[PDB]
Amino acid sequence: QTIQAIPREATGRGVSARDRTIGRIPAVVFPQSLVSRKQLLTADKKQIKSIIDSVGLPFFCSTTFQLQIRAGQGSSTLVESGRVLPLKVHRDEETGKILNLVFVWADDGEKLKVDVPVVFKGLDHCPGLQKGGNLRTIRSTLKLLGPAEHIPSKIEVDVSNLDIEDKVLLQDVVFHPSLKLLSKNETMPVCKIVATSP
Amino acid sequence: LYPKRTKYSKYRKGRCSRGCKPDGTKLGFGRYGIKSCKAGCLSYRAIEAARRAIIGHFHRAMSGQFRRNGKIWVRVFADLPITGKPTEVRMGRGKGNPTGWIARVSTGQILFEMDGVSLANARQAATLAAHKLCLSTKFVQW
Amino acid sequence: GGLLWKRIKLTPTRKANAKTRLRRVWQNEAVLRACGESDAPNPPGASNTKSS
Amino acid sequence: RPPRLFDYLKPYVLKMHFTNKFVHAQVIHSPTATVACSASSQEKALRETMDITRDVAAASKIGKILGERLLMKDIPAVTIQMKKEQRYHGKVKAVIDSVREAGVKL
Amino acid sequence: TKNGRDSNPKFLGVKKFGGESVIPGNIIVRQRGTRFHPGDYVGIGKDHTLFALKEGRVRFEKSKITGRKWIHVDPI
RNA sequence: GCUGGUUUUCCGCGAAAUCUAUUUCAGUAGAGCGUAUGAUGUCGAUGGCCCGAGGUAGAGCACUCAAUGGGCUAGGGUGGCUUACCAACCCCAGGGAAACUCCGAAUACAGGCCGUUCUCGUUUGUACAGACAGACUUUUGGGGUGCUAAGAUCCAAAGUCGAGAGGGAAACAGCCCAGAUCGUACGCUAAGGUCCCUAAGCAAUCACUUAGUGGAAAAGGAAGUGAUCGAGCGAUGACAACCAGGAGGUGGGCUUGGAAGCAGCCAUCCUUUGAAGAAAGCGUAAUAGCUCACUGGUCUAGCUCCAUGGCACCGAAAAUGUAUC
RNA sequence: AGGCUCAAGCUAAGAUUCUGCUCGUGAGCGUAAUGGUAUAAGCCUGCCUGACUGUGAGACCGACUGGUCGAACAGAGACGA
RNA sequence: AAACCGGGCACUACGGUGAGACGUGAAAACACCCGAUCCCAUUCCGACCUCGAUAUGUGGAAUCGUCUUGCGCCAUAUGUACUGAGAUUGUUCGGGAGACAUGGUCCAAGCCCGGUGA
Repeated sequence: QTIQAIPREATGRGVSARDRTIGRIPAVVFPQSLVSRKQLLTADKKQIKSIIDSVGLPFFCSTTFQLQIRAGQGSSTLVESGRVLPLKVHRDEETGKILNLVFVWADDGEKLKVDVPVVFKGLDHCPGLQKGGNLRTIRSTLKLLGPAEHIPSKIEVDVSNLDIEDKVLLQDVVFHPSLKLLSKNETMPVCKIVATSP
Repeated sequence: LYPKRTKYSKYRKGRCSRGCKPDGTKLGFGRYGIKSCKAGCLSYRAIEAARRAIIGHFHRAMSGQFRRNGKIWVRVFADLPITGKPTEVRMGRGKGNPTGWIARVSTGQILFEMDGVSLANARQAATLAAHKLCLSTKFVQW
Repeated sequence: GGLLWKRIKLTPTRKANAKTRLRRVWQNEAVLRACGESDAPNPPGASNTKSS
Repeated sequence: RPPRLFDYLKPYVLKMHFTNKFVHAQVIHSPTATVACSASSQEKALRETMDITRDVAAASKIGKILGERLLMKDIPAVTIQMKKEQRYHGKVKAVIDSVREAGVKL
Repeated sequence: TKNGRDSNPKFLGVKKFGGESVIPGNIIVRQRGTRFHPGDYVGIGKDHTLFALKEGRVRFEKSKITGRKWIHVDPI
């Protein structure tokens, strides 16, 4: 899923306006360093608007992405490339349009602080679930440190044994080493269930 | 539905805004939700009427609600006491008597949020609130 | 509604004068933003006189 | 910070303090680097001569020593900056009385 | 029993800004309590007015700790 | 202090309807604003640099008030250990506001320094007065209002008018352009316009709509038309379409004076397995049945829904006569 | 002149309670509200009476009548080493 | 000597601030350990301050300076919110936060006084 881009030399209103209006997204790659320094690009709005829905995760930014950064003419000219993570997608309130794509570099294997959801899986069979047990899933997504290489695609929690009045905390999540949670204390419950009314 | 406890009262009406806080929102508490496309104002009876509509809807489709509960949050609360003079009076000589609260609704607030086990019978109650509400809303989700 | 302030409709032959003043101020700020120094870098005789 | 300069610049502030081995005191300038006068019992020439280098005796001695090293060095007046817990009783009373009777006026 | 009262505008505030010269006796600011504390060569009234004491420019100083400001004078 | 009247001519300049006060509103004084002249002024006009405390729009919850869900519970209640019944506190999220501020812009403003500039346009002396009832912007931002803005009222800054004629808005103080010294059957624009009334193109180039939309008015409804990214489909045949049962447990179990699919509840489970739910709708006093999800070949081909969106449509009724280009 | 640091939260303890840790302006200031303030303007002890006569350079605001702050001078004084 | 350590002054928020684990003195230094006699301490009390004594006891990690995580600010990115001047009843030109993101939590500068060989 190589994304394509063409640079821009812009700041705030005035120019990003025409980019959007012809159909183009003002995006920014930069390295995890400081001043922060990488080129200032434009993805194509067609490319990005289709991509977020295709993943089906409104946090699709959990996934490392790869950029052709065309500098030249035509459909492209092979030029500088990018291995960057999406750390932020500024989706417009108005209807679902897009405003900004934030890309931080991770090509080196250097660690990052990223987003992973907690999709509920065991919901087919669970003792409280078959008593009817329903819940308030306090946490649907979380932030995990860790390298660029072994990045997970998501966390698919195992709620099969959600006891009638028990809960899956943060510790019970299936991590990997060097993906130290370490940014939240594991005392935050990520679900429960309670027998409310048959 | 009412800021019943002590408040300053007689609030300046204040003109309505062209926008919300600029970051595209996410959802606060539930799977599916609804948001206001256009700013404006909603009266407490209006919002409560939409809530009646939705609760009673899932209750009707107890068939999808008799499992447990189908939890819903409404995230707007009446704020400003809309005041008004009687129907026949010389303008002036004071201000109106407080006769109903109102709630500023911006261009991206989430009015309704909920997790009804059926996406179908949740989007089906999506369009069943803009009928009883003042503004034009939109079916969003997590 | 009492005193009838008509609404002139923006019409192609007014779009004319719109784009006119547009290209005019375009030249204007163009040569100003050129003058970011005491130099003379503005190609001789930008139209300025077909302005009509 | 302390004095909140008012009308007449008044450099050469005297300030003193007491480790429970030696009494130290200074009269410092507004440039506040070149200590205009520095009187301590810790000095080379004063470890040995002065014996009881923590009581009011060493205190008043240091006061007298200074006051003379001051009147003779042409700084005929000085302003006191007691630290936060000080109080004109005892170990600072000695410095004060001694430099006030040395000739100086405060 | 009804609203609609006010008071003569007392005209507090800050007159002299950073750089504007002064002369002894010339009031700089009028405050209710002490919004700015006096700096260099400055007195204080009953109403805690701040006025200059010697000729010269003025500047502000912002103690980064506790955010307390001082208005101090730059004389010769 | 109220109403009306004040008779010749030319030229020069040229205001105000704001503020304070008042047995004050219909007045009049004092400031600001006009004029004449003289004196004292590079004073003023302004742009650039620099530097100066700002706490509004926005914003946020770090405080006060109102506040939603959740985690664990003091403490309650309820029976006798223990409670899907209340749970404070505390914590997690979420984020309201003229009288809240962890934050916080664009401005405007104080000043010095430089250019810019003039027919001093400045300050001030000395004599004259006028004015103290102002309107409006389908301007923009604010209090009262009808409900959120009456050609209202009352303020913030702007402009026009008033005291401004002239071309556009069919006609039109308050909107667009623009300041008439005078003569001229001269000339290039401005404002807006070029099928005709009316001076000037049925101009050209690329597409869209066929509603007189244009040439008035919303929630909602509605395969309109043409473009655009997706995607599902397809010579293991894509859809249209012909031809065929929707079975036996089964008439399930329950109700029931009657229920087999359908007055009406549980049940969604058995199996045959070509299909099949304890038949969807309709009913039949139960019936039966359909057809329904659910069918094999033939079809012979680009089909279908996703939105980016563009211009259409419907809602859309007044009074003498089309009467909203 | 000098000394003293609040109010609230947690342990004990639970009363005019008590004493440390955390709190940071939320206490306090005769009196409404706001701006003030941790050396403090607050609370305590001693002392007294400058809750002075006669002037005030300069400024702030205002139609005007006016009103506000003031470094400084002379005096008789108080507190303080 | 150059330089280091300690003590005092000074400067500084990237130079603060809690927090916790450390590494810890005696070589010198600072602190504490111990009393309360006169000066001081208490609205009761050496708890805190003070006065009076420690000849080499402890760093009680009491403070302290030390070692790294972690504690606010500093710096800046993309944008948006707002807004200036404009009228194509806002198709132009500028200015641009809060929050989200990143990184730093300095390179540096004195003066005196004691000490480490000098």
